[PDB]
Amino acid sequence: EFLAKMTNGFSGADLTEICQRACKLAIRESIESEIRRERERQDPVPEIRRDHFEEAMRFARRSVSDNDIRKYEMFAQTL
Amino acid sequence: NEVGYDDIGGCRKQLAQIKEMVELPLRHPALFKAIGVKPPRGILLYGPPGTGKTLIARAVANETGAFFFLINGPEIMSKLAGESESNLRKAFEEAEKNAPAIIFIDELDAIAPKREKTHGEVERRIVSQLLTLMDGLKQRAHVIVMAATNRPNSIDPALRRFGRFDREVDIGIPDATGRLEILQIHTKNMKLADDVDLEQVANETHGHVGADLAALCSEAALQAIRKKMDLIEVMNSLAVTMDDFRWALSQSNPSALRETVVEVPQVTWEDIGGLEDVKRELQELVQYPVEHPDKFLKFGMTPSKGVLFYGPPGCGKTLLAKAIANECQANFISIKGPELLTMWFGESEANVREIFDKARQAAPCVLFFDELDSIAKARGGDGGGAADRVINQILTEMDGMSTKKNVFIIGATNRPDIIDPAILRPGRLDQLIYIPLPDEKSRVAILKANLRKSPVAKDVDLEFLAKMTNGFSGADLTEICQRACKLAIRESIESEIRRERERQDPVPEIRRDHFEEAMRFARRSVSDNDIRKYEMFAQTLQQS
Amino acid sequence: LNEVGYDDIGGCRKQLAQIKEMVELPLRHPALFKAIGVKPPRGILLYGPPGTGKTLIARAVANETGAFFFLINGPEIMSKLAGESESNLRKAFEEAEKNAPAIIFIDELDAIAPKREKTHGEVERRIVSQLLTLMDGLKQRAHVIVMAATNRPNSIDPALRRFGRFDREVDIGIPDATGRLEILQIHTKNMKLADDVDLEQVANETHGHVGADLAALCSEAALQAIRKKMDLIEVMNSLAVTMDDFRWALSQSNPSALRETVVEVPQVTWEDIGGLEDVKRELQELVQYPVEHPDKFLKFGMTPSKGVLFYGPPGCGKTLLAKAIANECQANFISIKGPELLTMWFGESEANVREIFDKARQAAPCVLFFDELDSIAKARGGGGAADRVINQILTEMDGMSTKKNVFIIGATNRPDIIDPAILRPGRLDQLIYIPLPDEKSRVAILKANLRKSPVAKDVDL
Ligand SMILES: Nc1ncnc2c1ncn2[C@@H]1O[C@H](COP(=O)(O)OP(=O)(O)O)[C@@H](O)[C@H]1O
Ligand SMILES: Nc1ncnc2c1ncn2[C@@H]1O[C@H](COP(=O)(O)OP(=O)(O)O)[C@@H](O)[C@H]1O
Ligand SMILES: Nc1ncnc2c1ncn2[C@@H]1O[C@H](COP(=O)(O)OP(=O)(O)O)[C@@H](O)[C@H]1O
Ligand SMILES: Nc1ncnc2c1ncn2[C@@H]1O[C@H](COP(=O)(O)OP(=O)(O)O)[C@@H](O)[C@H]1O
Ligand code: BEF
Ligand code: BEF
Ligand code: BEF
Ligand code: BEF
Ligand SMILES: [Mg+2]
Ligand SMILES: [Mg+2]
Ligand SMILES: [Mg+2]
Repeated sequence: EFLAKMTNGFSGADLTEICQRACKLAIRESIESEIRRERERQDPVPEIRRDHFEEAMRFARRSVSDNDIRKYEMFAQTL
Repeated sequence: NEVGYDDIGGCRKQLAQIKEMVELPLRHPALFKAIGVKPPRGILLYGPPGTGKTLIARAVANETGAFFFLINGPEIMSKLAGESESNLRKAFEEAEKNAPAIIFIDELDAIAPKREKTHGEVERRIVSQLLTLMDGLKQRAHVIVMAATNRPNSIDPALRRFGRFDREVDIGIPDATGRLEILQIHTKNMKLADDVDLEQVANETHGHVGADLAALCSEAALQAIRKKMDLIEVMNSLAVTMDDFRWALSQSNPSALRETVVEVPQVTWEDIGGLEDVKRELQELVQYPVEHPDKFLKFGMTPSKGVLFYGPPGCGKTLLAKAIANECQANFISIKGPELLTMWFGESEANVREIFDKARQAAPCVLFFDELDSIAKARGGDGGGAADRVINQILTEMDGMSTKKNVFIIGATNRPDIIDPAILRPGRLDQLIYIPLPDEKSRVAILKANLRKSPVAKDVDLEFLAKMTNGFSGADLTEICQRACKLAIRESIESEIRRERERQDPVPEIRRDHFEEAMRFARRSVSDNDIRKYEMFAQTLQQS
Repeated sequence: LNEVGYDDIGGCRKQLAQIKEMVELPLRHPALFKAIGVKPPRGILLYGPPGTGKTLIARAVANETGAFFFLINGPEIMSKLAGESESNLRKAFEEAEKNAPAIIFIDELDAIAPKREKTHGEVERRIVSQLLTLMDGLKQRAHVIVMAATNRPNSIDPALRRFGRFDREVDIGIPDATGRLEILQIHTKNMKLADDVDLEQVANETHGHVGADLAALCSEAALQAIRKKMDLIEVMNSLAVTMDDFRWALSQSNPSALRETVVEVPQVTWEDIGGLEDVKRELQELVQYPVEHPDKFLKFGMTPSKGVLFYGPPGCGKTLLAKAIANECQANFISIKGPELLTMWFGESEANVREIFDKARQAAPCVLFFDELDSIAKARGGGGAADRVINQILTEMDGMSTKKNVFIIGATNRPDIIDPAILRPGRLDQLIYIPLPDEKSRVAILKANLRKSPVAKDVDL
């Protein structure tokens, strides 16, 4: 709910991209932990984390701009 | 050298289907008689070229106890009028009379051109005769007809409907396990070595189709033989090792991509200075999807696939592309901007379709759509009304009614503002990577990498050069180094010619005077206004 | 005595070794292959630019290999009757396999294998399907090797190009200096030429030739030598081709590839240009060092620069320098005016640009001269044909290519219009400025322009 409230101009594609980026960050952390564990030898992160979501929010972006979306409103107004 | 079901691998479901179909009715029709419904009596094998269709056909023919009849597609018709139909009738009647036999037609797309586009009356008559013979009155009893074709689309729907060719077994490309099994099958008959990693070879091999695995094995054997060229007690010790396996693997490319293979210069990640973030992101993006699919499946969402590079000209977009091509574990396809456009109507869309189909077939592949500016304008006095159609084709192919197994799209451009907003939408080109002009550390690294293999005197001050040059770019630094090298070579040539003339290694390393002279007239490549435009475009998106 | 042999092939060692390793060993002694276990390749395809020697290699292999040989001209299997082409092809293959472990050679198979998909007819489709099924299928091969030869292999079916039918596609590329020297030595084995000729030098000057043009040069030199004795035409035993004859033949001859782009050029030497000594020297170094001393560049481990741009007020010596280079430069020259490569058809302009650049790099080392660069490469901002062509030029000039050697010389007098992308270092790095003459430059140009003319001594320059 907080993420949705903060994001205003985003769209479903942007939200899906944020989720995918969070997943990629989680996988990167997991694989780094596993490789370090193996190296020291010779599921640390079972769930996506608030820090991962924070990074995704940090470097997410908006798909379309208000100036661009105005065109659809104008077309609807025309009819 | 008999070939049987033990000589085929990488196709379990399809092989099981064909096996049960060809055995159950033959081994005992009592069960099917008790059930009441007769089993199917027709199958069509379709797939990309060189997947194993003919191998399956010949294995079934040589292993089944029932009589087998073979009919090459372009073999029935003869000079005499009304002879192809007679030949077909004679073949079918002889086969059915002989025994509960099996008919195999190879490349029937040459004899069934859809019955609509064909012009010659012979083709229409033969296809109609085949249809009538397959489906008529009291036609067949205890006979199964096979098929094998590369283009199932160009077949008659009347022939493809149930009762003539009802089931279409898909013999597709294998996976890692399939490639491992195929390699085991091919290498079993030969004494390879005491130290081989077939699992590693299968992992490395990505877009091959079994026939290419056989080609790789043959190339490895040839390299092993040539390793004894000087020697040629040898045949006994002949073997193939990891060395020639790796050599053949490096030289091997999938048969599908033989059409669009172009040599590219060799470059390695150490050749690029700075851009640590971009390098790490590209490496992770191209590695994780094809390295740890289990984690992606467990988390439950497919990862990003597209990436776009936008920045001032002379930052290293093409250099990163070359590095990816040289040091990627996935097949690389290079396509220029307007290479897919032709004057004919719709042939540009046909080329786009076939290139994306090739990429999907050879997946995992990385597509480098260089000059997206040229490829796709924003939208639309149209110039032939084809740019819009091509752009729509690209959009729908990239994100439409498809699974999108594994195909990464990379775009390099320097005018992002003339790109259609749809392309930038997440899910197509979600990753917008910005490559700024190098800073002090980046310039130092770029110069050091550029001068990696060259005789350079110690008096040089790379830090001093980096501090002196502020707005320069990688291209500018490369040009400065090239100027220095040319001045050194000119000095060497003049000294050598003077010394030879006087008679009838003066300079072993480029020197500080050479660098000073070269830098005397260095010029910037990208203007303040252009860099400001790029930064503004970056800001309008970051602020979003 | 005139039969071509393996020694008759020159300028191709790696390709010849690749051909032999799979043509001779299986027929020489297959014991090693049997011991290894895996069968060797049984199909090869020769592809390269026209007139490289692929047909000569095929002829030598046919005339040297002991095993039975069979040949099939491509556009010759077809017959007027219906289905007769497949009958002929099947009979040829059957008799070839029955006779012995023979060799089948198909010449220009691209005329009988039209990709099976883009073709709209039916006879060609049936023929290609027959060929596919005949080479690959049940009862595949009785130890029979197939060969092919096409100048352009792209227009061939991918199924044909797949392993098992045509697996090894040896590329017979353009020769080098040593290859040209070997070709000249091979061709000049039946001439009482002289005791003073140095074929190495002639090979050095000969740059873009592809062997067939070397043969043409030798024939032209022989014709010149025989014509030189027209007055006397004791003569039969005195015939001989001299270094002067070779010089004349070399001066007259031009590479076959650049034949389509041959244009007359006025003869102007360096002395005809007044002043601009620094520009002349810099350009000479730029165009000479990469081709003259590549060893030093390799030692220094850096590729040389390949771009220069001429910009200045009209009437200063830009096109004059271009003419001087086209006349007195060792490398091949290609002159293209600005809008020559533009056509109304959709994409044909890009096709023309790609064709020209491919031809230039293929015939390298050559210097490509662009005139009205501001006209060809407009800034960025009728269907965007200008944008598409500029993008094509940029990408094919600095894309995923080896960029062997093509020097681009730019001439224009409106530099501001040209977009910054072209002027980036690495494409047209050198920005040479040609200003209006000073007093000394004016005196020098006057002297050069009055070099050959009757002028009274009273004239003061
Ligand atoms: N599943 C497989 N297992 C083992 N070898 C295979 C397999 N698929 C293909 N091959 C090898 O590659 C070749 C390609 O299959 P092939 O029967 O020629 O198919 P096609 O009829 O499409 O040309 C086979 O002849 C065989 O040598
Ligand atoms: N980071 C870098 N490190 C080393 N050389 C670089 C770097 N960036 C650019 N260069 C040099 O500048 C050239 C131009 O960069 P490139 O990737 O070709 O960009 P573009 O495709 O926009 O022309 C490169 O080919 C390379 O020679
Ligand atoms: N590598 C070569 N060595 C010697 N002579 C050559 C070579 N390449 C070409 N030639 C000469 O030039 C001719 C043209 O080459 P050729 O084999 O006919 O090629 P193509 O059939 O593609 O035109 C040859 O017949 C031969 O006389
Ligand atoms: N420095 C010069 N030396 C000799 N002739 C010159 C010189 N500058 C100009 N000319 C003469 O004037 C003409 C115009 O110069 P040119 O290089 O052709 O410029 P442009 O191509 O812009 O018209 C030359 O073709 C030549 O006839
Ligand atoms: F290449 Be096969 F005939 F599918
Ligand atoms: F010069 Be690059 F292609 F931006
Ligand atoms: F001109 Be050749 F036949 F390649
Ligand atoms: F007058 Be020139 F062609 F600049
Ligand atoms: Mg087949
Ligand atoms: Mg580029
Ligand atoms: Mg020929």
